[PDB]
Amino acid sequence: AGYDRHITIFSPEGRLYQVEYAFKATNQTNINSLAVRGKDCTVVISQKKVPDKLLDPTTVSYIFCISRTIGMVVNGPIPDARNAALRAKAEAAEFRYKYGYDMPCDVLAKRMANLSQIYTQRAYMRPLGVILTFVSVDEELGPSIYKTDPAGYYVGYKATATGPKQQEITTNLENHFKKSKIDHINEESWEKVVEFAITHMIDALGTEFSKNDLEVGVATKDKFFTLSAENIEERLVAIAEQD
Amino acid sequence: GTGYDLSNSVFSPDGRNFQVEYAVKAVENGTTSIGIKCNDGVVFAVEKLITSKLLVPQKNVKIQVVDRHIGCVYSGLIPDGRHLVNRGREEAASFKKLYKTPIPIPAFADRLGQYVQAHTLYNSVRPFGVSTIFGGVDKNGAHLYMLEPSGSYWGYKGAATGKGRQSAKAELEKLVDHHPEGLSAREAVKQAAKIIYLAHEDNKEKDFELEISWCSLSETNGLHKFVKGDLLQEAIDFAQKEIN
Amino acid sequence: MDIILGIRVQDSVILASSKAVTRGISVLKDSDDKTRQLSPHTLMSFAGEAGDTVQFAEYIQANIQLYSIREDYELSPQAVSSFVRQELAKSIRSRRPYQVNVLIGGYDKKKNKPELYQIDYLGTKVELPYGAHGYSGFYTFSLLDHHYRPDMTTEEGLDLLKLCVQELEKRMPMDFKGVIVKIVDKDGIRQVDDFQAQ
Amino acid sequence: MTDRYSFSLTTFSPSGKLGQIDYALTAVKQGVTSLGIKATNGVVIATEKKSSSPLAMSETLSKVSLLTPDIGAVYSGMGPDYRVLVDKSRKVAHTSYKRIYGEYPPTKLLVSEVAKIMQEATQSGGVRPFGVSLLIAGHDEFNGFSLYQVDPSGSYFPWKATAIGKGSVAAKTFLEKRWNDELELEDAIHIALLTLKESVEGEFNGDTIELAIIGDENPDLLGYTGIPTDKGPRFRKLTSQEINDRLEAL
Amino acid sequence: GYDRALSIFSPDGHIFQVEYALEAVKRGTCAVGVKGKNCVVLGCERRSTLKLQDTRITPSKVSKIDSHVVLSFSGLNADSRILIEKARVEAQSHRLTLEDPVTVEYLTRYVAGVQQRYTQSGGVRPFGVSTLIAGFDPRDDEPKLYQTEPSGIYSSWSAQTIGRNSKTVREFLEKNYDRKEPPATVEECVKLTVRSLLEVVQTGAKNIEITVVKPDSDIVALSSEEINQYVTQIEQEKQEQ
Amino acid sequence: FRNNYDGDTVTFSPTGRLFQVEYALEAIKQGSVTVGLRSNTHAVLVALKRNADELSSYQKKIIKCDEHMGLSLAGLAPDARVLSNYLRQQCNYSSLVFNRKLAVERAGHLLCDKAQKNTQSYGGRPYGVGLLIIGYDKSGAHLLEFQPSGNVTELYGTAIGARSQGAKTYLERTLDTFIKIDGNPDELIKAGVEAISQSLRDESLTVDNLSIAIVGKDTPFTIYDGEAVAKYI
Amino acid sequence: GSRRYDSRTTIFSPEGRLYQVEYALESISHAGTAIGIMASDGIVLAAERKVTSTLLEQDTSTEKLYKLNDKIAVAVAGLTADAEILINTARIHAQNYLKTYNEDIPVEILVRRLSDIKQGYTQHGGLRPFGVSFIYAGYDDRYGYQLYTSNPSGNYTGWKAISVGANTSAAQTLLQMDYKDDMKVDDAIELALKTLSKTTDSSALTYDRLEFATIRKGANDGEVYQKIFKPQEIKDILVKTGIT
Amino acid sequence: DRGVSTFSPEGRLFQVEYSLEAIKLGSTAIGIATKEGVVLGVEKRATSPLLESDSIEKIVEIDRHIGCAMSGLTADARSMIEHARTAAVTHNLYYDEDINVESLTQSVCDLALRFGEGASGEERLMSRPFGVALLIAGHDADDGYQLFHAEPSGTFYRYNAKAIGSGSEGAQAELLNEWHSSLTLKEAELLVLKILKQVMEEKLDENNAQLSCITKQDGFKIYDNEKTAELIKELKEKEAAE
Amino acid sequence: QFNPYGDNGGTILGIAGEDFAVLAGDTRNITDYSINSRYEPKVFDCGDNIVMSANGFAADGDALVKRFKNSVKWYHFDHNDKKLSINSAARNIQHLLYGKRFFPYYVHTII
Repeated sequence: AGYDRHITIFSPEGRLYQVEYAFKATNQTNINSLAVRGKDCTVVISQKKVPDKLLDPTTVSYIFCISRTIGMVVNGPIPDARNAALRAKAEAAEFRYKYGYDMPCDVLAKRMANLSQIYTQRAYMRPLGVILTFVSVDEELGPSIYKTDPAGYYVGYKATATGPKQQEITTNLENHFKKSKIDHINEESWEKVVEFAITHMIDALGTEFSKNDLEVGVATKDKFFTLSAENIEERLVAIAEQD
Repeated sequence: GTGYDLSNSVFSPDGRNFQVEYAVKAVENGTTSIGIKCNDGVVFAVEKLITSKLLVPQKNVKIQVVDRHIGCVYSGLIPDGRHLVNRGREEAASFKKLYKTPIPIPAFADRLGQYVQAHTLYNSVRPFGVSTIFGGVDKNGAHLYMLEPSGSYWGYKGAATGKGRQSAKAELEKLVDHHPEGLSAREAVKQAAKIIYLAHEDNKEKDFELEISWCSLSETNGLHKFVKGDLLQEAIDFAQKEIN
Repeated sequence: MDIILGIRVQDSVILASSKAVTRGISVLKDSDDKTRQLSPHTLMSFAGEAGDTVQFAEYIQANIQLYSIREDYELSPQAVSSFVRQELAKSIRSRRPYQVNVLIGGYDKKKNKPELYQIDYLGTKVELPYGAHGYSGFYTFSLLDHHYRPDMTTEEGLDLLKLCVQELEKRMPMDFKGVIVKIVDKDGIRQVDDFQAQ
Repeated sequence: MTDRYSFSLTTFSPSGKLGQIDYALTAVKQGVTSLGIKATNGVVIATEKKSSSPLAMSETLSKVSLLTPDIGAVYSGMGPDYRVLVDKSRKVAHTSYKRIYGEYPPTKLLVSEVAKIMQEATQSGGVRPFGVSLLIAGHDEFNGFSLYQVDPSGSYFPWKATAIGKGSVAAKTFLEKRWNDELELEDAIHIALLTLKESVEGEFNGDTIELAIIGDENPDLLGYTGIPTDKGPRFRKLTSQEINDRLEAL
Repeated sequence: GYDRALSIFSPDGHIFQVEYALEAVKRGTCAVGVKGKNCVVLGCERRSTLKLQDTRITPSKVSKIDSHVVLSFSGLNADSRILIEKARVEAQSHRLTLEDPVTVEYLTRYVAGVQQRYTQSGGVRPFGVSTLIAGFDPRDDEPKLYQTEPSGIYSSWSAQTIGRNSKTVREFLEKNYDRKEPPATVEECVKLTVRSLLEVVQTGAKNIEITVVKPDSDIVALSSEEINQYVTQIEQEKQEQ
Repeated sequence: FRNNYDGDTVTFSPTGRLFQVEYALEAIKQGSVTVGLRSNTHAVLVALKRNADELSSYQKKIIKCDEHMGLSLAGLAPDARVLSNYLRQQCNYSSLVFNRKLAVERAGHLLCDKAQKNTQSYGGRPYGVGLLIIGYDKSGAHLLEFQPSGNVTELYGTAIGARSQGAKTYLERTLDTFIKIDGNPDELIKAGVEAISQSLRDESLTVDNLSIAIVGKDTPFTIYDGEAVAKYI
Repeated sequence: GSRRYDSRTTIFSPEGRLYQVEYALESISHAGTAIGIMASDGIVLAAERKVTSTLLEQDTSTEKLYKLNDKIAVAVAGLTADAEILINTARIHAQNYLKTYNEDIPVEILVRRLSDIKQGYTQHGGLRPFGVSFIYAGYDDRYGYQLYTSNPSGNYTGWKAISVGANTSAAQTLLQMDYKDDMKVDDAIELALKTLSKTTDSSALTYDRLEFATIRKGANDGEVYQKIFKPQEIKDILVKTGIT
Repeated sequence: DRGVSTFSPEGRLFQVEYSLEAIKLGSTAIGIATKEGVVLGVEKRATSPLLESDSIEKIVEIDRHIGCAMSGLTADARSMIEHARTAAVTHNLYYDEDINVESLTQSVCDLALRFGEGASGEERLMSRPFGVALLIAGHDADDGYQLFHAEPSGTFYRYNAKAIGSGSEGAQAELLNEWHSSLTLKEAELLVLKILKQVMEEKLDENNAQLSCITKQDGFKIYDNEKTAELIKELKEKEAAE
Repeated sequence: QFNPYGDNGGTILGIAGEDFAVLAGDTRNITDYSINSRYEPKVFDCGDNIVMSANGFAADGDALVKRFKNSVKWYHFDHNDKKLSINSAARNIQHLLYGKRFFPYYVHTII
């Protein structure tokens, strides 16, 4: 009876506690990330925290290059995140082979969401404690942000945020868009979109960042790439000469 | 309610996997082992408790090689350690067979990572009772890694696990600050012999045997080899000396 | 091949089957009964490949006896022939097909009429007044086409068969060592022990 | 590894209830209201697009799905479960019908397929029932227009009109008052909008409501010309604008 | 896929699922079998929880396995069918390969093995059935009566009963059956069988069915009258005292 | 506590223990004592065979795995049979495929690995037997101690089973002595019987109660029982 | 492991009863009542539709009466979805028989097979049983008109009249009270409606809450005909029999 | 619940120990090995006077040189006997010789621990251990006459004499004092008959008890009732003799 | 097409004496008209006082002998070091050979 809390079957209230507790695990890393769409690019910002001095900072990341055009940032423990990344990469590569064209960001998102739905319905599989944010500049849809969770749910966003202080980032972004009246950052260069992204990250969290406190991924026509400490520093300086 | 810690792949109300956490306990109860990344390679060393005079000296080797360029050492349930290396070896052979080139350390790490992470997905298996320090040299440098029972792993400058991990980490952190330019393979060996002698205090009751191995582009040609004879004694002394 | 003949008269079905079993250069047996009773009112005769022949016959016999016990009822001759046709139709597309041809002669106690079915190893089934497998039809059909009458008595049927066997013994190159004859009617199956000179 | 859950997760309780099915139904009750109304020359299905955040792009999430060119579905309960059910329904319509007979399945049969899939999650080993209720509306030459409801147990029933989810009780009552066997499609659409308004808390427009119909053939939505017998799909999702136009005559 | 061990040992050395399988047998309608000097009779009782049945088509309690062997049982009806079918199949197989019908002991040993197997195979529960198998070995005139139970144990009896109140009717048979002089007649054997059932059936002319098995596949079931006649002659044996 | 975490081998206790494995180890302690020790030229196995009744035999505790290898068991006999059989196959494979005698150290690795699998998977159970493996290969004499946990250790000598601690302390004392008994088997065995008698209590090793096995330089693993061990009592 | 969550759907109670079968029957006892009555010239099947609405489409509805063959039909009491699974396989077994023997399947053969399927879910597989009970009405040339019943346990029996579902105790007593061997189809039709009329847990017994069917051998033909009454046809027979 | 192959905290397998309990409830079986052959006797223990005692088969032939007696859940022994007979015949087909009694026993014991719900070691498809113990007796050129006790634990011990079943502890104590290396076959027969008489609830006679033996010369034979009845009479006389 | 068989020549002779027996064979191994070796033993001591030779296609002959020797080894393991009698070895070899009845060891063997 009390096992309706150990495996994924309904509770008398029609709930799935394991999926709920999986959502809880997504915040275990205490990291926040946000993504925004530019005029022709998609940017993703994510806090980077390297506590141990014995760690090689270069190997600590939660952003992944899924395919030449798709990037994915994960909110949740690293092992489940890497499990998700490997699967997504294999899926993206297979799709290209079978259908002759690059897997679209939203399709890969639906596919990963469906796999998640399965862990939600089959008892022997546990949900992954992660939230996946996919980004790219789709050849048909333009800049795109699609996010999936342990419930198998997924949807597209104008912008989005994930993590412990998700709500604050979200309202901040909501406000900016109620003001701008448009669904994207009307900037021609991705560098400025990255700057916007970081600027609002700061405002919302009320914190300052050094070049080693952030992690950035950018998606443009035919390519998704992550920024280096120095590329970021150049970003932080620019925003500094405005405040 | 309770009972969330009785089955392996179950999320507790706070989002944890207690069985993995209990596995960690098995690790902390184990012998101490470490790894130090140098300017062109990596060094591995471990504590071998001498249960009695009956144990043939130098015989029960713990450090293991994977392929010809990777070194692996672990703390916890030894048999789980061997199991993981066997997989690592198949994973490496399969990589070389298809791609010809021996497996890059980062790639090798994810292979071990995915496999261990896999043992936290079902209740039909138990998580691995060991933390593993491994690494080597490849196309672009040396790499040091440590993998936890959760499947979590990262690249390290220095790393340690087991009974005296704190002493070790303390010692390792010192070296990091005092050597921003990079330690050398020769130096890392001695430094390693010491960190282990020091970290042995958290088990000072039993006598032990030191074991070291290394993989250096200049000292071993990028191949993993064990430290033996003179070079070994030399590091033993360097340690016995600084332990007083 | 062997001789397998069947004739359906007014109230019975008669099956005549050669007694010889030849293997290469020698006739090994001259009293072989190429028949199996499937049920009290259903008889099946057969010819074909050396081992397949009996193995198939007995396999069918086993299945029908099992059906009889389970249902405590006797399947109609038509039902039995359909079961047999399907077995052979599966066999023809299997790894090693049963090379067996059969005649099913049965008395339908519900319709109160005799029935004769001819089925080859491909699963080709047909219902006839009289039939045969192999070369037998080539020598005997002209005789049956001529003398056959739906109201014939069992006795007239036996005389017509005798005529067929005599034609077979005159024109056929092989010595099939005579035939064993069996009658199937409302009272079951019985063997005409006296045809060696009837 | 290896799924070792080869025993049922849904079983009978001493009272004769199948707990997991009941609970699944409970999940459906918490779901957003959705409904369907059958007219004499069409069928309409609608639901509310409960955007989970203003940053989310509601269009990128269709609760009303086309299954065959003459059949559509909507639901209440767990969206993820519905999404996979739609993928499976679209596929079975092909593998179990179109690839056999060269024509799309009639509404009742596809509903029967969907229902079977759901029934199996009620008995097969190691699974939980689907936490959704669907409303399938379609049209086929020999059965005309139809509307069906499929529950977590796999049971389904035909309706003249009905609603599921949150305010189904109220909505059903409101539909019984306005329904008659002479409603034209436009009348049904109008009635649908009125029924849906009582279930919506906030904004009620063509961007917060999703609505589709099974009506006449849309030769303009076919994509090609040249085959007299191919006249176009009967399923058509209404546009945000088409909805607003009708909301002014509310 | 499902292979859970449902029949296992408990601390005291018992297999509860096999034990409970017997409880299902105690709940079933009573069955009895008595062997004469030249025949074996099998009697069963007919429940009455509901009456309005079609006796023509409703499955009878005694089943023919082959033309010379029959099987009756007490317990779950659904379960018995499985064993009956397997026994019938085995009977034909034996004839096909050995060219001889099964002996009663062989057929019994087969059914018993199937039952035993279901007590130590994963994913399956034991049969909630006990059987009485009777008949005559091919070309033999010596009557045969065997009994099998859920555990797979079996043995031959001069007379035996199973099912509810079989405790009662067994006693009757124990103090009414002489191995020295077994019912030398089909008639006096059928009588002893009806007498034993009346000890528990409580007046049930339509609640008692008999089946007589004689050598050479001579098997026949009595009709209500034929039996009702035996009942009548028996009630007088009492009153005439 | 314990009761909630010892229902199977796939469950860690809150402190990181594996009770089923530990319980298996307990089967070894309950087993009769057996001793193993080696010099630089030979390796010896001395095992105390236990009997059920005085009408029963004294169960064999030593199995030969190849001409150059063999072992002694303490615990569930059946498990020893399964494990030695596996060892026999591995020795065999090495010979047939590589024309190479299996290294004692390699055998130890194989046993560890085979046992480990039965401690991380649902449905199985750990092996409930301890093993002492002796052999003479391309690196001389060898003695190995195998535990169901999968832990295998190379030693100069040791003992497992009930009261094994007696013989063990004795050998840990006699070390410097016996390790030099090269070229003289009889001495090595005598030293083996002296270590084992240090674990007696109940009775005294008799003729049909003592079992000895030896292997070395020019001696293929052979087992002595009964009369053959008389000259050592 | 998984054992922890296994309900063990196929075990005996200490009393020798099968838990799940018993609980499934309990489930069935809350299902709309279904009645079967066999006459000299035919069989009548009548069932009460559980739960209905003004908006329910009755013309296109069927939840209790299903055609299995052209000579066999069943009345359902229990989970409709479970029923359809069994009905579909039953429809297939009938055709397999027809293709094999070129004769329509005898009614009992089909009933026994379906009951055997049910019995299986009772002894192995670890799955829940089907929450269904059937009343089979059919005709064959060996036993003519036949009426059978099967439930979750896999047991089946033949009847002259019988009911399944809710209030069978009451319904059975009423049937046993007015049934007569020499009845005629029309008499049976009336008896069925009266019986349901007295056991209904609803206010009145209207046509929109009923399904009706008859298997007769239309004198003017010589063959068997199944008739699954239409809404209006039920409404008629309802007024005629004096229930309006 | 709890695995069928779980270890107790004392290092024992629950199902095996519980198995041994069922065997204690079984009918008594005794075996005596001598240099003139081995005797095997059992208690029929019929449950009702209507049960035909000779249909009770608790002593069976494995091969001409091997016989065996059982005690416990006897239905469980059929597949064991079958395996044993196949093993002996198979050995003869492969080697043109008789299988050694110990090898035959070891083979039967190999089935013992093959139970569980998925034990990582092969494919042990058996839900529980056997609930019956066996006494395998026979003769072979290398080790002469032999008596073995095969338990559901997979272990088998060789004995000079052994009793299993309900009266085993008592009967075994008796065998301890009565057995000596020079017993004659006849002495063993009476000795088995006597011990069965002491532990049996019923009064031993030639119908509720059965004897058998195996000798190099005539192999395995089951004594017919008449032969045993006489031996019983002979036992009563020697007992009443003092 | 690939031919799995070859012929290595050679001749062997076995003679049984009243209390002894011999098994001889030349030591020449060939392929067509070439000599592969002038000394390649073809008669082997398989233990238990049994000598054997499988002449014909050498690869098959070696596999067989090797398989039989391994058979003697396990005979000991499985039957308390009992000695494998010459008649038992013969029956054993029959099974080894018949096991490849449909892809035969192309050799004439003598023990």
